[PDB]
Amino acid sequence: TVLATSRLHIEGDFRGYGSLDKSPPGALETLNRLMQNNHDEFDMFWRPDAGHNHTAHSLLSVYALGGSSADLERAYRDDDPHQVPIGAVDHSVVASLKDPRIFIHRMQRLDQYSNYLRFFEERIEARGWKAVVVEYLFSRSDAAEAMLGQLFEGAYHPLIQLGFGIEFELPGLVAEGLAHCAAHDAANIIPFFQKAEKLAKSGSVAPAPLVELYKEVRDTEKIRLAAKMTQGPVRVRDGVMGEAQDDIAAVAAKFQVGPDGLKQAIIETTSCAAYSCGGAQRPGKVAKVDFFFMHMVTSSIFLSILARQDWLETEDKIRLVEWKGRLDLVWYAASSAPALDRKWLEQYQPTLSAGMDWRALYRAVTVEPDDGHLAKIVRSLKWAEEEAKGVETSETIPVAGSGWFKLAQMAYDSTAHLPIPAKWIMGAGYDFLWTRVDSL
Amino acid sequence: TVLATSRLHIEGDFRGYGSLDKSPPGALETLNRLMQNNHDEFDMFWRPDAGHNHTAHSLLSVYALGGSSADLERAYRDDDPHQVPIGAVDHSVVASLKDPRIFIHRMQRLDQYSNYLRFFEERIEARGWKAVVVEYLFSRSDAAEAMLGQLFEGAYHPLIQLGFGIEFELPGLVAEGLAHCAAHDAANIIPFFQKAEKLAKSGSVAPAPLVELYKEVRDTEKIRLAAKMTQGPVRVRDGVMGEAQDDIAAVAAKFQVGPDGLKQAIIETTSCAAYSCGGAQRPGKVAKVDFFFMHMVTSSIFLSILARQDWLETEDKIRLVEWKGRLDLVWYAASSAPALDRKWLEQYQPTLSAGMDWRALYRAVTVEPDDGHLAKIVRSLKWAEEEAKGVETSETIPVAGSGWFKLAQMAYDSTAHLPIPAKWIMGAGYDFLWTRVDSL
Ligand SMILES: [Fe+3]
Ligand SMILES: [Fe+3]
Repeated sequence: TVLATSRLHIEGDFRGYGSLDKSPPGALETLNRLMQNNHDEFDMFWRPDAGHNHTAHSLLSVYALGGSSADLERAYRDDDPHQVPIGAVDHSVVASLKDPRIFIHRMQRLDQYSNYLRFFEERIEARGWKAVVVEYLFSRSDAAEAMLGQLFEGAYHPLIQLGFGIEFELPGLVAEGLAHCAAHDAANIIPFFQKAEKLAKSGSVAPAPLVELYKEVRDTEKIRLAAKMTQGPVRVRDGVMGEAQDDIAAVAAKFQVGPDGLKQAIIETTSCAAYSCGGAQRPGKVAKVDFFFMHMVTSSIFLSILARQDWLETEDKIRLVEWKGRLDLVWYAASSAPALDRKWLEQYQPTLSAGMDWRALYRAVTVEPDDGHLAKIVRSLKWAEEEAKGVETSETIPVAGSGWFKLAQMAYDSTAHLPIPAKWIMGAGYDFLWTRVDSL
Repeated sequence: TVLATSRLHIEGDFRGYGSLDKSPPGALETLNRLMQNNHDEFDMFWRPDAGHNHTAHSLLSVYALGGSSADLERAYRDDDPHQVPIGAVDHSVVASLKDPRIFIHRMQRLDQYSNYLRFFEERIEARGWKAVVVEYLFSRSDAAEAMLGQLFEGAYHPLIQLGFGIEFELPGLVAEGLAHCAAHDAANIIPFFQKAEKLAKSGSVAPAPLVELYKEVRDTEKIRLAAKMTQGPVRVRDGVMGEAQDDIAAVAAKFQVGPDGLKQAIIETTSCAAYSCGGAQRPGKVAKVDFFFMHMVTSSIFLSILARQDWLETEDKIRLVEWKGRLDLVWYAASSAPALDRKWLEQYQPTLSAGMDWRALYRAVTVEPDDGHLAKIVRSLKWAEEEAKGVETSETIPVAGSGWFKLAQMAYDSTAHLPIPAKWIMGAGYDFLWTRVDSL
């Protein structure tokens, strides 16, 4: 049967966190048609590693930046490579997924995306999307505890997918997010999360500022050297988790958020992510932003949005932010824990984006051929400026004030007018990748 | 200890199977400098899947086709993406590999390439390359039986690497091929080879022509549908082998070469591979050659070269051709066992290569931006024409005579002037991939 949940219809004036100009007339009709087409026709995964379908991210991010119909059609066409036929649904499997032991058994298999999508659309039709998200992520059932680790997989793509669904209150996009979460292949991060949380809750680990834990990752050779450059998309599974899981779990346990610390922890994790992006530069080289660090920033807006949900308990919001900052240490390790310095972003002189304000940068981004990452990082940074309003740089907050926009300018300047493979550096700590980057 | 084996130096006038025009003066000096740089500086593997370094293949194929110094420099620059720093050697690991248990225990790990390379350069320094190849591939030890399955891994890359070292009698390149063979990640093909051979030698399985075995693979839904499109580089491991290993082993067991049948089996396996490339076209679509089928043809020249080695028993040459023809069914299944028809190559009208002969096509290939696959497929097809001279098309030989050059023209026409990702179709049996191909 046709589910009401399957129809993705955005209506009303809500146009995204970090929005400035409203999209001109016609854009919402185009967004609705393309979002529905993508929902119905395309899989979540188009290849076995780094294969996340970004179509919904690119569309909603371009809409939030005030893009027109033509800018949404551009976003959609730029992500043609991400768009492959959705897998056939087995309705027998969908019925069996209501059994939580079968639900757990079938997780972490990419080919199950469409089965979990039909399952979550059916559950959301019956119970409403808020009730289903609480049940399957926050209820502390065996299934929800697995799902919560899965939510951070693949450099935060399930958190992003679910985040957009929550942000726009789109029940069928919430279903995509939960199905993405269930089906994502495992990087062996669940035991890292369990180990670090068990140490953090023991009473025996003193909390430390996140910026000091990045330094501990770089300064601990066994963690720093765990990932290998040519492990590429499996640096986390085969390197950081395979060689140094216990070691990095002991570092991550020191990131602890007190019951009044939610807003400050979102600012701290977002600031340290931005610091990684801006600060991992090399003398004599043009500015480049690390692909993985960019994901630490693009995902950060969804922590701010989750933090504002009235159907979610403060203790769950705090747990999300703790796990996110802990996994940011893992992605930092996976880029070979590059030296960070605040001077790079402080001293950066914008090129293509010089003299622009946010409105002008937003408009430049809406037309730039891209898979959605430029629109996502620029929006997360505009939003970070709002979240962190009145917070200045300090020993624990490495980026703030003018730094949020300066990083958005750097991201634009270092990616615009390049083919997608030249845009982002695929691990800033690996000396060899800088031999392929332009000298000043 | 500097080894004599680590020096790669081609001298004399041997310029490769299928060679026509001699390279002009300066080419040999350029080849020797680039071959040595690649041998010394670069790993065999630049990413975890489909990450084979083709530099040696591209240089030696362009040289065989009569390329100039500038054609060799282009081939080398075009394979810059394949060229990443060689892994550090652990000399204590190299000493331990003398123990057959430790040798076997460390196999199938990409990161051990440089450790196996040093090991094989040391063994070849002591015993000569022929004795080391017999010991580690053909001696029937536990290690050699494992190595022999590994030789066909990753669509025949270890076989190609070793084949060029044997072809040019380059001890250091033979070392490259054995080390590639040892280190290559496993696709669970070793048990396929074991199950198919056991059935073939049981006396319970009547032999059948290879063309009927391609047909049986397509006509058996369990085998044809085992691989999924979005499994990409792991279709064999996670699809054909994961779902249908026993089923396809039973089909492959029917390919059986009699004691005088070596030359006919090389022609039959090469003709069926060429038929896959030429024959898997679609109505209303421009011609495109399947990437994996192309490997089934590029590797074929090395079966012919191995067949002419006086140090290798006839039984071992026959065993190579049986295993290769059997794994060709697995690669056909991995591309979703497309319908083949002899009309496409018979009716094909050359476009860019219209009116060229072999010498003009060779010259056109030497200058074409490419990673080495075009040079390799055109050389294999010129050689196939010599191997199969006087053999006409039949019920069991689907491609012959003018078909070899016609397919070479099709490969040039369908790849020239395109960026690398657009050159070859990544699984001709998947209908969806043809929606991205140009209409006639
Ligand atoms: Fe992404
Ligand atoms: Fe290849």
